[PDB]
Amino acid sequence: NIGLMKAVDKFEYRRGYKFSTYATWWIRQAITRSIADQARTIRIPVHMIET
DNA sequence: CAAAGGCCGAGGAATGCGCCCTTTTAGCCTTCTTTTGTCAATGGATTTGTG
Repeated sequence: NIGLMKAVDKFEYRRGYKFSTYATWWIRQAITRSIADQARTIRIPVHMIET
């Protein structure tokens, strides 16, 4: 929901794409950073988790 | 006039999961100035030598 608020703040309909097609990016990024930041007890940085 | 079936939705495992790029932040790594511990001199005030 936080990520979706962020995407809603950035949506421009001048292009004509669906809102889903844009906001899905910010939503999935928000959720992924959330899991990578606050899911392990010992916090691994995000790039190391990608590795 | 009902039945089969095509459709949609409400609910779950999981073989499920970002990338490329800019920008700050930590920390290690060298270089230098200063406080500190050390070696040698160099007299100088008790300790002993003397009769």
